[PDB]
Amino acid sequence: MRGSAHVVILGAGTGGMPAAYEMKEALGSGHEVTLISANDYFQFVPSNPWVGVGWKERDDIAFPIRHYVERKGIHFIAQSAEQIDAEAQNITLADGNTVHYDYLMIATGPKLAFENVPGSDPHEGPVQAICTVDHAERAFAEYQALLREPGPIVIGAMAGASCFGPAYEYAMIVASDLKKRGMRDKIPSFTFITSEPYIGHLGIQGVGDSKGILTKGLKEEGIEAYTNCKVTKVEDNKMYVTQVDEKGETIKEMVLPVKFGMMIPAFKGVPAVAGVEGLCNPGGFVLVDEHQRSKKYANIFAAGIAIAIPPVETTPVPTGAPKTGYMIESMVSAAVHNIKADLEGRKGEQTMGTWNAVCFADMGDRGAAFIALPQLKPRKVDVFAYGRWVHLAKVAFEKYFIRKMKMGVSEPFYEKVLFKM
Amino acid sequence: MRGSAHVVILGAGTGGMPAAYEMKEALGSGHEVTLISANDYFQFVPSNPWVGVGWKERDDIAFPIRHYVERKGIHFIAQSAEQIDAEAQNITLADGNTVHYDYLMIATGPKLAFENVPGSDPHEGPVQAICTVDHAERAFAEYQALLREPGPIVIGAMAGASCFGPAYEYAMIVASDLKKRGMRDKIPSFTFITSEPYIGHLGIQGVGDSKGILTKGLKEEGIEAYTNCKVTKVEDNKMYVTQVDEKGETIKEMVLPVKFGMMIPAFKGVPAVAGVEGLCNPGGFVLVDEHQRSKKYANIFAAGIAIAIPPVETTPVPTGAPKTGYMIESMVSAAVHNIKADLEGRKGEQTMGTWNAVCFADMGDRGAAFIALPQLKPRKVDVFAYGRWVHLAKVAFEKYFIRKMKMGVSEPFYEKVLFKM
Ligand SMILES: Cc1cc2nc3c(=O)[nH]c(=O)nc-3n(C[C@H](O)[C@H](O)[C@H](O)COP(=O)(O)OP(=O)(O)OC[C@H]3O[C@@H](n4cnc5c(N)ncnc54)[C@H](O)[C@@H]3O)c2cc1C
Ligand SMILES: Cc1cc2nc3c(=O)[nH]c(=O)nc-3n(C[C@H](O)[C@H](O)[C@H](O)COP(=O)(O)OP(=O)(O)OC[C@H]3O[C@@H](n4cnc5c(N)ncnc54)[C@H](O)[C@@H]3O)c2cc1C
Ligand SMILES: CCCCCCCCCCCCO[C@@H]1O[C@H](CO)[C@@H](O[C@H]2O[C@H](CO)[C@@H](O)[C@H](O)[C@H]2O)[C@H](O)[C@H]1O
Ligand SMILES: CCCCCCCCCCCCO[C@@H]1O[C@H](CO)[C@@H](O[C@H]2O[C@H](CO)[C@@H](O)[C@H](O)[C@H]2O)[C@H](O)[C@H]1O
Ligand SMILES: [S]
Ligand SMILES: [S]
Ligand SMILES: [S]
Ligand SMILES: [S]
Ligand SMILES: [S]
Ligand SMILES: [S]
Ligand SMILES: [S]
Ligand SMILES: [S]
Ligand SMILES: [S]
Ligand SMILES: [S]
Repeated sequence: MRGSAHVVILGAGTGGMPAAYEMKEALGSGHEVTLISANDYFQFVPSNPWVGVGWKERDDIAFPIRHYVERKGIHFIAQSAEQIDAEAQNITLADGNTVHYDYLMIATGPKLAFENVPGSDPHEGPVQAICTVDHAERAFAEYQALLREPGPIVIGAMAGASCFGPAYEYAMIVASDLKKRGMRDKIPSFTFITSEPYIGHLGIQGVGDSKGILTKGLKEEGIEAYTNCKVTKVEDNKMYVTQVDEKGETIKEMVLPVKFGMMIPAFKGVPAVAGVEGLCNPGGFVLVDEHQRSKKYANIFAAGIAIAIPPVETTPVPTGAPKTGYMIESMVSAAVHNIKADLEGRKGEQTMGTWNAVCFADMGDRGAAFIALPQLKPRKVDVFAYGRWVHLAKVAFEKYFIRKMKMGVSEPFYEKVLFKM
Repeated sequence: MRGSAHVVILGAGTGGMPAAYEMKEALGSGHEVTLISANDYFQFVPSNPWVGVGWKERDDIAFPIRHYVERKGIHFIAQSAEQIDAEAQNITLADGNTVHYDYLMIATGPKLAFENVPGSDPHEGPVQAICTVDHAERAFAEYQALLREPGPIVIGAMAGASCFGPAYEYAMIVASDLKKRGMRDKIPSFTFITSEPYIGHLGIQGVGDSKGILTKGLKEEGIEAYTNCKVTKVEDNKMYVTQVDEKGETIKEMVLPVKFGMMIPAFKGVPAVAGVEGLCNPGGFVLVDEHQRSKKYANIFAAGIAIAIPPVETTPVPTGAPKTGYMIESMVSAAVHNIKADLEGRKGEQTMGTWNAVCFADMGDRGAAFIALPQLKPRKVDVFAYGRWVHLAKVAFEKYFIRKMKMGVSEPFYEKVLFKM
């Protein structure tokens, strides 16, 4: 209000949850912090591929938000925003209620654009998805139906996708789970389809020897792999794939039967955010400046997958670069600090810093991880690692992050890196 | 050098010339400022369409650089950079000589991408260009050859172009010049082809009533107009045009004979800059941050058409947004201030400010001008004006800008706006 600003945070995910705590901590008792989110529970997204092969249960990676944020003085509304009026600064919720804000922080993550590919929606076909825990449980269910009645497998990533790690990870743990059940030899074919220009491109033009190691890993497991692919439609339990060459010209078309399938979809901005005029690029991602502030509305900030990051490369089949957890945190921190300063007559000069991608994938007893920065080669850090220690690190970090979402966050969030001192 | 940094400015155009003066002024006698440019003369680019119909002479809009910058202590090298080594911080010139720098400011403007359209190069066909004074003189020459032997005219802008004003302006003054010579009725057809989704889109989704007024202006002059066009090739004195619809689907193909033609080309980054690894987007435009600093090299800055600005809209046929003079100046000012601060232990926090487009077109006794900001609608200023006063303003500003390039620049460059006090 007129002297004690009301700060609304939209989306209680990887960026939104900590943003609510950090926001509340920074603003203190004199300001209202409201967290709005479509679900009443928080999920740890990087654990979803394991849920999708049944190595993890929902109960292990998700929990109810309300008590933990409210014990902190944050108001929680478990409702989806349907409309945003930036002029009037009102948010219309699904139930019709409206919420007013003085500052909006948008952390709504991705809309899964199943509509780019007719038939590709998990509910209308064999092609599943593992990005949300609801979808991963459903993926597991179809996985069990493959066990009872074996048929061809197709795993991969769609045109326009930006999140390739999980596709490779899921392909590997499925192959692995098939072996551990002695069922692997029952599979007619096992294909990996990706829009990447080559295996291990990962949306980032490769990191370390990702090409060689992912290539060998796929061959090792008897998975046939195709790149520069776009799926045009899913129909009659068949995936229609077009493969192009360096200059976008078609070099073949394939029709693949699928009994069990998982393709990572392209991400768009959610409709409520994409619907705000002049706020977003054509993909529905919020245009912001270095400080996380909307270019159009000075009291709207944004962070996480929700924001637009300009492409630095152009591939035969459209692909995007990933937005990963450490960079999301830096964006969150910057947005909070800069809002706090708006409330105190300063201009917040904090930025998210250097673009970077960090990803960790657990395969069982060991994992793979990479770090790349900045976005364009030649990089200052370009490492791809595999080992048992990646597994331990993933396990520890999940445990840590979830504990922090329950206990609360101050916080220069990543001093997990005090394992030096 | 080790304590008195050497600042090189690449490109002596609308942004580069003032950047050299402002740089020298800000750094004083203790630092070396070198200006490198492919031509030994400065040209006033906005005057080129008039040169292309013969209303202006080269001698009126261009002048030799050397004396004016050297009398200011700036070193001038009238040589084109062929290669840039960002690691070693050396620039290789056309003649083989190399120049070392501690800070590089890149202001090289556009490469005219005639190669996007086979046959479209001015030297290999009837399709001319008016972006450089050399090309506009050549355009005028072909214009006189049309006078002696009348045939079809085709004026417009290519796919990927970002500079539409001048196409409309040139079409109008040609029509006008035809009338004043009583030759207008000798023309079989007069076609206007543009990649814009509609007339008066101007790369900026329209400004004021540009649609209605440009539409009417073209009809008024008997010019037939097509939008959503891309020229695929120029061959045998014929332009091959494909017109698409809202979803990129072809709704017709045309083969147009041309006796006289002028299409604005798509712009790319020049090869020396585009060739620096990791410096540029796929178009060869320098990736910079709000402060004009290269994202990859902390001692490389950039300004003007040379820098990359992310798209905010997506059209059926690829088009770009314009980079116009006031915004270029703001970029220049920011880059200079921020370099000066790098030389003094500070961090320069200056930015170019709000995106904006300002364009003035003289038609003879009157002109048209527009101002739009910021880039995305709804805007804070969205005006399209026509009148005799636009003409006077254009004339005055040309006179002013050229005088300033000769006398020198301090300078919060635009206080021409003191016509209020
Ligand atoms: C399968 C998978 C694996 C990943 N693995 C890694 C990894 O290993 N390491 C890493 O660093 N990152 C990884 N990522 C990438 C990234 O870190 C995650 O996607 C992360 O969850 C993104 O955080 P976010 O806050 O932007 O979006 P999210 O975590 O998706 O949060 C968005 C929230 O907004 C809510 N929401 C959506 N629409 C509305 C609405 N209209 N109104 C109200 N609320 C709404 C959603 O319910 C959700 O809670 C992974 C991504 C996925 C999909
Ligand atoms: C026809 C036309 C009309 C325009 N009308 C308007 C208008 O009315 N108002 C407005 O505000 N703007 C207008 N513009 C847009 C814009 O202001 C101009 O294009 C402006 O000149 C851009 O300035 P710049 O410094 O980035 O590039 P330029 O002015 O093109 O300068 C680039 C310089 O770099 C040099 N160079 C190129 N390569 C090398 C190399 N390898 N080594 C060394 N030097 C090199 C070139 O010789 C040139 O001198 C117009 C543009 C054009 C083409
Ligand atoms: C995190 C995002 C990346 C994508 C997600 C995960 C993709 C799946 C990875 C599959 C890799 C499988 O292939 C595996 O690779 C490494 C080679 O580097 C081999 O391992 C080799 O290097 C490792 C160390 O890095 C040594 O400990 C080992 O002694 C050596 O054999 C394994 O013997 C091989 O089995
Ligand atoms: C600067 C970038 C924009 C593109 C470059 C230039 C494009 C060419 C412009 C062609 C316009 C010709 O059409 C011209 O438009 C205006 C209408 O607004 C009319 O003019 C009308 O409005 C003006 C004021 O704005 C009045 O002074 C006038 O009394 C009235 O008739 C002219 O009678 C008409 O002849
Ligand atoms: S999903
Ligand atoms: S990802
Ligand atoms: S990833
Ligand atoms: S973007
Ligand atoms: S690299
Ligand atoms: S040109
Ligand atoms: S332009
Ligand atoms: S323009
Ligand atoms: S860009
Ligand atoms: S607007």
